[PDB]
Amino acid sequence: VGNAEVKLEEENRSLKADLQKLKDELASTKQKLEKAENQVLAMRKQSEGLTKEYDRLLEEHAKLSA
Amino acid sequence: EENRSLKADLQKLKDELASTKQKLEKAENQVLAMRKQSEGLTKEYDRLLEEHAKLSA
Amino acid sequence: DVGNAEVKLEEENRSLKADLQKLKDELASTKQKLEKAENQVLAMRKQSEGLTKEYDRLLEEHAKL
Amino acid sequence: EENRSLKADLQKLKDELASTKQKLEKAENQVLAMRKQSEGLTKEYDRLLEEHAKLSAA
Amino acid sequence: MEAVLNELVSVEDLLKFEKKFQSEKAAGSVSKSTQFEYAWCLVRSKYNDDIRKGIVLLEELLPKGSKEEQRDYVFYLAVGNYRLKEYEKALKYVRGLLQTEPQNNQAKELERLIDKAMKK
Amino acid sequence: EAVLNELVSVEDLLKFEKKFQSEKAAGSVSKSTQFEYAWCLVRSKYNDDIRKGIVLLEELLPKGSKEQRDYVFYLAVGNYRLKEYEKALKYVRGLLQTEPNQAKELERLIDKAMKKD
Amino acid sequence: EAVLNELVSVEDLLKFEKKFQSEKAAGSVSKSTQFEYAWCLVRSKYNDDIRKGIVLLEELLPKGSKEEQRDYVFYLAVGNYRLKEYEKALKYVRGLLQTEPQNNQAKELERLIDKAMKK
Repeated sequence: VGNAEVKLEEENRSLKADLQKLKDELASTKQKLEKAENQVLAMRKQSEGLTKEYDRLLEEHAKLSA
Repeated sequence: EENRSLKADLQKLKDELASTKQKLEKAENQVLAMRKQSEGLTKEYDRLLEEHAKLSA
Repeated sequence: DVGNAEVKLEEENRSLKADLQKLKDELASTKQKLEKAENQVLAMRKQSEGLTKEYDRLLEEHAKL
Repeated sequence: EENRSLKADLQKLKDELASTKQKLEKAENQVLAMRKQSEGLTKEYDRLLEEHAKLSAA
Repeated sequence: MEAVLNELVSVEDLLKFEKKFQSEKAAGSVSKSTQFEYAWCLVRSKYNDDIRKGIVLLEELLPKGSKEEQRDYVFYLAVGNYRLKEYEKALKYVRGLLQTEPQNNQAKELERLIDKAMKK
Repeated sequence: EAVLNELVSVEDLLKFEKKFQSEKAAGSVSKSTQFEYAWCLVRSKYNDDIRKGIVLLEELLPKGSKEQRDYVFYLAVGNYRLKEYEKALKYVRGLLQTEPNQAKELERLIDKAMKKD
Repeated sequence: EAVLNELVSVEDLLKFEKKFQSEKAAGSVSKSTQFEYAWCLVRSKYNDDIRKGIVLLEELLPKGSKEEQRDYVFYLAVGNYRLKEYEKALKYVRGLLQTEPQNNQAKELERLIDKAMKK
């Protein structure tokens, strides 16, 4: 009987530790995903900037070809 | 039995983790496509650079 | 009372026999009419095939004039 | 009870009779369209007859 | 003269396309493209009976045509009727075709020719 | 060159008709595209083309952004080319009242063509 | 007749330049207005005008749709033909004729360019 309670508390503390580890890994993965979204946002911004760059470059190439 | 509710919660967690893995891999494929596009823009820009250098000489 | 009840039983019984016979007769008539309608429709498609050539010849003569 | 069998077979008979009523309605629709085309044929033929008779009256 | 080359090529076209048309008619149905080829050679021929046969073939192919196909048939019907100096039927076909295609310049020039010929 | 003018006129007429129909199939037709079509039409040498152009210009006339001056100018041009000199003079007079400095030579032409007959 | 042609050419240039500047001052210029302006510039008799029109057409090329880029290339060929820039005219007209092999208008345009090049 006492052996059974000892084993119970062993599996019990192990379960507590594994739950903590899952929570920590979840937090880390979530932070990484959100910073990736920020990265993608900055990249779309610079994509629009690239549109403006292409406008000016094409206008200059055309004024020089003429 | 609290253990049974625990195991149901865990099975749901496994399903949701499978789904998040698939969505991650798909986001990766989309970023890889965007990288192919960025490389295409790079090569075309190099060609246009050669053209501009020709027009400057 | 038995007597009245068996009499009513046979009354409903012969009435049902008559209604079934009438249903069968009306079914036969409707099917025969549908079948000869199909016959008409077949003849009519044949005359449509003839009408195609009729129009062809009409066009050829109108052009010859 | 084989009377209940008669009742069930009659329910099926009513279903199939409704189907047959819709059958005759739809077939009548198709025949009506065929009629319209035949009448168009007749009117166009009459116009062509007028044109032919005008050409003949030359 | 270019007219000599045109006449010789017309005779060759007429022969070979009639052969194809007749070969297809003898053995089953004649295809739509072959009948159109024959009628198209016919309406450009110098014999008026040839133009009449081409008009007949085009009018026969008209009902079982597709979308663009009936527009082409109507264009060539207008051409054939113009060449036979049947200016009204030419005008009917060209006006229908221009109603379904308002800026087909070729059919506009064709209607211009028909109208220029109609004034007498 | 007359050939260059004819070829660019045919291309404009064709492609703007195609754009008009493509935009008409999918909802309302844009005002700028319809104006381009009507204006190419009134510049055409076919009278039916000018009639279509006048119709489109008149249908652009009501809900315009004051460009109603251009629409009225091109309507005057189209009516003149069809020898409908009155409406040419009426539209040219309206436009001239809205602008104290074009269409004056158009008025000159309308008046000289009315005097010629 | 010719007087009418000249007057509408002048009205087109003036008022389309006015609308071009009106839309240029306040934000983006519409593609239809810029195309109208270049359409007029390439028809002017001043070579500087045709140069400016070619510039606007090249600016409009990436913004156009499948059929709009074809029209832009057609007018680029026209403008370069008129400036006696036969190389660029031929290049644009042949580019266009590859996607429409029997556009008879661009065939007559290429033929004009070729006859002027051989002369």
